[PDB]
Amino acid sequence: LTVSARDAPTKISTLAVKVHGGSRYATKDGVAHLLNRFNFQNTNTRSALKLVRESELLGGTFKSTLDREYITLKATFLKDDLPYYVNALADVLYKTAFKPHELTESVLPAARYDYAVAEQCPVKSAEDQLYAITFRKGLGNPLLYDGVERVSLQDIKDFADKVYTKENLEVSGENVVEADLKRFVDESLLSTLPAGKSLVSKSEPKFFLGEENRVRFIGDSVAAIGIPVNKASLAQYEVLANYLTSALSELSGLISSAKLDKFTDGGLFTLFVRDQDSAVVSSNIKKIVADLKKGKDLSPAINYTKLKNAVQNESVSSPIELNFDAVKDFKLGKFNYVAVGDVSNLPYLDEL
Amino acid sequence: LTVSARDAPTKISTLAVKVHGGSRYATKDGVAHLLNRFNFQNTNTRSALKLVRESELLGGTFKSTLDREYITLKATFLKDDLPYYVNALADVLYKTAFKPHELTESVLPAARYDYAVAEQCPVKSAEDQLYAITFRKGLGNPLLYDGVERVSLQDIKDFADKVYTKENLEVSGENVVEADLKRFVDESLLSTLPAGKSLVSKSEPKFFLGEENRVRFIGDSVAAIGIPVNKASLAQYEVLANYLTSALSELSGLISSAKLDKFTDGGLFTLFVRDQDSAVVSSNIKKIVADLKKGKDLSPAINYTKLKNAVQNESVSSPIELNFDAVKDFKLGKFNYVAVGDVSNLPYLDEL
Amino acid sequence: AEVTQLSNGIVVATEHNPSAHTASVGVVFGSGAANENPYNNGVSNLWKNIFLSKENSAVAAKEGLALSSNISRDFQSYIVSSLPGSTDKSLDFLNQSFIQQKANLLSSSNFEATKKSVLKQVQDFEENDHPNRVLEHLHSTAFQNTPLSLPTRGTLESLENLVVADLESFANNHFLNSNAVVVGTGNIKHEDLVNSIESKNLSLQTGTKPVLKKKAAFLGSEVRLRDDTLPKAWISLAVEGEPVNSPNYFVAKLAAQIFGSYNAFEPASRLQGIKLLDNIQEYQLCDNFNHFSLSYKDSGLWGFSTATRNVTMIDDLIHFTLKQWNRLTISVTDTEVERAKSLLKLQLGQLYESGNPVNDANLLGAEVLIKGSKLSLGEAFKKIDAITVKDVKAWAGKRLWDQDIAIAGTGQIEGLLDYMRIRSDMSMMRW
Amino acid sequence: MAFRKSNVYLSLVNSYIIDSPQPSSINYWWNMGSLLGLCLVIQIVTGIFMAMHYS
Amino acid sequence: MAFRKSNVYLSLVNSYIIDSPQPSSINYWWNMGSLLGLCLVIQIVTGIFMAMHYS
Amino acid sequence: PQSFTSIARIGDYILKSPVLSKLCVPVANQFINLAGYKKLGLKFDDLIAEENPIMQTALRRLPEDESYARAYRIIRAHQTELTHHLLPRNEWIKAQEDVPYLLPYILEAEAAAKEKDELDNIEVSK
Ligand code: HEM
Ligand code: HEM
Ligand code: HEM
Ligand SMILES: COc1c(O)c(C)c(C/C=C(/C)CC/C=C(\C)CC/C=C(\C)CC/C=C(\C)CC/C=C(\C)CCC=C(C)C)c(O)c1OC
Ligand SMILES: COc1c(O)c(C)c(C/C=C(\C)CC/C=C(\C)CC/C=C(\C)CC/C=C(\C)CC/C=C(\C)CCC=C(C)C)c(O)c1OC
Repeated sequence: LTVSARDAPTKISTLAVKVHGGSRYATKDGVAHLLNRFNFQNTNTRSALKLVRESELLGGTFKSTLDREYITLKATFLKDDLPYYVNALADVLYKTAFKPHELTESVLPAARYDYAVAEQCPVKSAEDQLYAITFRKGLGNPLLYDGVERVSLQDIKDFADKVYTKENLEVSGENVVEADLKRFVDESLLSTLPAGKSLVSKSEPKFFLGEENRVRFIGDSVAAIGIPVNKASLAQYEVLANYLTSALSELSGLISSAKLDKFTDGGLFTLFVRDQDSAVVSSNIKKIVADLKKGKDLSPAINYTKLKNAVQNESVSSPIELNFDAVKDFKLGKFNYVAVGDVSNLPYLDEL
Repeated sequence: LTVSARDAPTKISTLAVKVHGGSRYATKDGVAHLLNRFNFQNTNTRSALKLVRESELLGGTFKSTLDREYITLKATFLKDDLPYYVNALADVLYKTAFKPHELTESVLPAARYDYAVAEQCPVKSAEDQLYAITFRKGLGNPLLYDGVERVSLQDIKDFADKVYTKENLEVSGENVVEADLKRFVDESLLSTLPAGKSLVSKSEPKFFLGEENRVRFIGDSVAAIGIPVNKASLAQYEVLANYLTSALSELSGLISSAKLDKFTDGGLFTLFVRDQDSAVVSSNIKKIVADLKKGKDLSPAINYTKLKNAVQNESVSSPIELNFDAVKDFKLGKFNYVAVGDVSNLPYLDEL
Repeated sequence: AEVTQLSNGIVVATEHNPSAHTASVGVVFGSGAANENPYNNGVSNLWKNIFLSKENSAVAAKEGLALSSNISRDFQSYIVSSLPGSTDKSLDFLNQSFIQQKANLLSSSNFEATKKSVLKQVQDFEENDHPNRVLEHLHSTAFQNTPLSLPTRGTLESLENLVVADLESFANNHFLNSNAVVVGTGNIKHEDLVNSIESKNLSLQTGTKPVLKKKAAFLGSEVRLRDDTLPKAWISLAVEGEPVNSPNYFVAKLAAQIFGSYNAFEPASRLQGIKLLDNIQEYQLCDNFNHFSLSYKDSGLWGFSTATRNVTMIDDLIHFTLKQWNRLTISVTDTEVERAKSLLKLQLGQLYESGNPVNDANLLGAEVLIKGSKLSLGEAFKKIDAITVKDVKAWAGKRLWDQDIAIAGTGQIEGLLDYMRIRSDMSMMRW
Repeated sequence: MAFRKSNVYLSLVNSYIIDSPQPSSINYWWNMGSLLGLCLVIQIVTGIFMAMHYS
Repeated sequence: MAFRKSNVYLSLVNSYIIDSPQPSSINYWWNMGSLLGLCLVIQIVTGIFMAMHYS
Repeated sequence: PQSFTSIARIGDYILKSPVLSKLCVPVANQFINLAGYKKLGLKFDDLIAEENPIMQTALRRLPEDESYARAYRIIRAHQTELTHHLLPRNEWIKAQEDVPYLLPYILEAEAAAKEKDELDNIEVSK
């Protein structure tokens, strides 16, 4: 039960509760996605309709977001309604109703919409396979629910009993007095939660190199590569991503996107090439791979990547501390590869 | 233009025209499927409606079939109507109309139904995946048309002109006087076809070993393995297929299907395990590959294989003669692997 | 908090924030898309992409600077962002690359490449972005033959004729000291910024901007871009709204908050305290709608935008939404006004009090080019709290009750009725 | 939906004289049908009131 | 489609008399509506033939 | 058109009163036997009129096994009445089987609709 806050003379406040209950801890496929879409339904003391109508007259909103590591409950409100929104979030983690007709009428139709939206994007598909072939059963779990594995109402109740524990969540706030937040976090239903255990494992996950996968798709062709990164080489791949999508590189015109997703135990580097014509996708990916094998000098991009990292970290409260002062060179070694689209006209791994 | 037939005292005759124009010769994905569905449409001298009405009053039927090697046009009729069906088949290969309205009204909707009924069977999805990862381009080409690659009316016209040549087809008949068939073929429109070139190559197809693939699917789970086979080992894997499915093997109750597909230059061995429970599929495939790695004695199955071979070669007019007499033992080496279904609960290749 | 100084013609305004981790400086000009003509439409779009060109932005990356630029109807801005303590280089970059030396940027093979890329940016906007291209045609039809009707991105037909000599004409007429405000947001002090500007020359041109002959005037009209191959229908509908410098600026904004936004696929969006929702939910009439209130120098627009797949019941959607607008004149309740007050204060506090110094620079620079100062967030809250029910009814009876409207649409809009059937819904015969 | 479309009796009125889709090119010769409807009403009403005094 | 369902006039007869879905357990009290329509026809036909001789 | 919340409120007060329970419950048992719906193989909860939104919500949330059984009892009653007979005595519904299976779903749907009406007519003080 960690509580921290930052103060400021402003009008709006923000409260967040982060739970180590993302897709990488799911016991069944998509069970974490389903728990995300049940977070602000009826509780045992207040209805979903009553909460929406009451907070509108006070000036606040609610949201819940899912990724591969976290489930986040967030509230944005006016600075003087702090105690009201502490208890609203405490009741969600404590006494959610979990009714059989809420899943059939509200939760399942909402999950189908999310899955159908992400399925229409070939870049989201290629990123999912890159996570699947690099890490198989850890970070490689599917993010969204698609019905391939059956998940029942008791499964969602069981999953919530495991991740909603006092040792597995942190409380953060922006433009909030920290002494007042600590008082309200106590004398609340958060202090009466079960004291389970932290699900975080410190050891580096198992990864696999040299894999490949192909998916047929109607639309835009996409070629992507992925590289697992350890904890001591996160800064080197942070500079490379910014350099490859900046005016300092000649390959930035051939690259659609490039990023480094950071975890507390490592990361994954992703690079995507997307075009409507499969002849351009095949030609661009070959030039990028050959050029990266020769080697690149990343020293000119160190100052640029220091400012870009500051932009992203302003919103975040617990970013990874990086140095960037010792990044000198880079040479591509082994990587994974995924091709999505008109695969019959896209290259294989042995041809790159 | 090779013509051959066998006579018999029988009231029904059959005539087949085999063209080396299967999916392994297709210039575009599904272009051979669209030409197969375009076969018995309007020609330049006769309509599709007129052909059906006139043939029904004479007692005959038509059919067109597609596989990875051939496109076959078949006519079953009463014995005395032979000269009518020689010209009818010759007109299809010579003067098909290829009207733009016939593609949107009859040919495209028919191809959509064939694709819809094959995407629901996990065994057919797994077999196509095994062909793709073993041979990449050629025998690994997709069988049916799904619209991933745009195929136009001019592409179907161009493909037909390439495959419908005098040197690329063989004519055979059952319960047909051979002397009479040659005279009718000689004075038909078949003799005026272009003399192109044979599309069959005399070399061996390049293959790959140790590959893997996983596909998510809602329904039954399937696990499969695939072994490329050269010309000298064709008889050894024919005994292995019949030994595993028959009652001579303890593994027969765990194997859903097993077969060897034979070509002129080689073949492919396939084995399938399918069940609605993922745990059953996982345990069965592990036990199968561990038993085959130790070895088998395929001697007690030679006589059984000889009978089964003669059963399926009864209809085929050009069966390659295999020996089966010098088959002693088997030992599993390297193979390809595909998993379809609940892939988050199925084994990986390195665990087999 | 906002501090504004004057210096020989240019205006310096800052919004200091010590907790920020990034400072931002730039220049905002008080001329935009409403200052062009139907033959040079798209000049301000070319100047934006020339500033963000590959060669210009490569020089900025070496020092560790990032560039941004925005084009609107009234203002355009050019911003340089950097870490605190690097503000001296950002001012230097702006001086010698955009203010005093435009010849290297306007070279051949750099103008010809930028023009190639922008011609592609507007080709796919015109055939892929449907909701944002009917809101642009709404401006085109409601302000036709007046400066407030030209699209901000330009026109494809108009952009094929622009040459390099047209870009120098526009720069000479508008990039002037009397039309510019120098802004600084984030972690940067007012004293430091003004001292740096005077330590250098940092002077724009001397002339004054040309004045426009005719002002913007609203006209009730409609334009129909029917396309039966698209799967949806997109419709925008509005009346004449309020200018920026008006006493009814916050009353019109609060009126749009009463009806708000809607998402059919969000469980929490279906529980909002809006009386319109119970009419459009029994039969699914739309997928989403939003109510806006756009203000400019001369006029404004007030209305809503919709997208629906229920193409056979478009008339029901329009009939029910306009009948709820009528209640703003006759029977709006006290609970509806109190709820809209709370949601407007939250929405304003999320736009001016975000964490992006680039967003703040555009907002602060545009409000000074119009009224010479910036109204604080504390004072605006006092003005919103003072609104009463009698204020809403007076404003709605003047702007909404039995007034002319503007309509734009595309997609499957056969079920959208004629102008006179829709205009009849702006009043009730029972009252 | 609107009450004019959901009601059993109003929906027959709406479908015939309110929301009926008409071509935009029909001239004044297409006005004689509505006139014949007014003629029939005139003849019935005057005949009934005259029939109260007729033998 | 059958002619009794595609025709403009026969569709009304079919939807009210021929193919109307009825509950299977309605007793003989549900036969009074059809009797009331026979009474109305009897009154109108006899009244018109008597009106040819009335002053 | 009396709400089931009103019926339950009045009914409970009778059952928790020892004096009223001994004088009213015996009358109600004889009232039910004389009604005679059990002789057609029906429970009381099958007789509630369903052409309103409240009862259409409750019938939607009923589990499948209960929903299939209810459809059989209703069809059987229509055919038995068609013949002007009763069911054989061993097929009659017993008293211990006549349980209010649909009542909890009706009360839950009624409480939600009442809270929606009290929030649409809300008035904020101060
Ligand atoms: C009391 C007698 C009649 C009434 C009330 C009546 C009513 C109508 C009405 C309202 C229309 C549509 C409006 C219009 O077209 O002007 C119409 C159309 C029509 N009527 Fe009549 N009508 C009558 C007699 C007749 C007669 C005697 C004929 C032919 C011998 C006829 C044939 C037609 C035709 C063919 C149309 C459609 C024409 C078109 O739309 O192009 N009607 N009628
Ligand atoms: C389409 C409807 C009708 C038509 C075309 C029609 C036509 C006529 C005509 C041409 C006359 C001769 C009048 C004269 O020459 O002075 C007449 C007379 C008369 N009609 Fe009609 N009629 C109609 C409807 C009715 C109805 C419905 C009634 C009674 C309910 C009625 C009652 C009479 C009477 C009482 C007379 C007596 C003669 C007179 O009053 O002039 N009519 N009718
Ligand atoms: C000439 C006068 C009438 C005629 C021709 C007529 C005709 C009919 C017919 C054919 C039916 C359906 C079949 C049936 O239930 O028997 C019906 C049902 C009905 N009628 Fe009438 N009716 C007349 C008068 C009335 C009156 C005066 C009332 C009430 C004051 C009434 C109320 C009803 C009701 C409530 C039903 C539906 C009953 C049910 O189906 O459970 N009708 N009528
Ligand atoms: C413009 O749109 C229209 C349109 O609006 C109309 C009406 C029509 C006409 C359509 C029709 C079907 C005609 C409608 C009329 C009839 C079918 C016949 C009319 C019937 C009558 C007039 C009978 C009414 C009679 C009386 C009320 C008797 C009067 C006697 C009284 C009141 C006695 C006094 C009472 C006492 C107690 C002493 C159109 O064709 C048309 O174009 C599409
Ligand atoms: C669908 O369920 C129903 C049902 O709903 C109803 C109402 C009935 C009962 C009744 C009907 C269907 C009929 C309804 C009655 C009317 C609409 C009354 C209308 C009046 C008539 C049909 C009679 C009209 C008669 C004449 C005009 C004849 C007058 C005589 C003449 C012209 C002879 C003079 C000739 C010369 C040459 C001088 C059913 O039987 C029935 O089950 C099938």
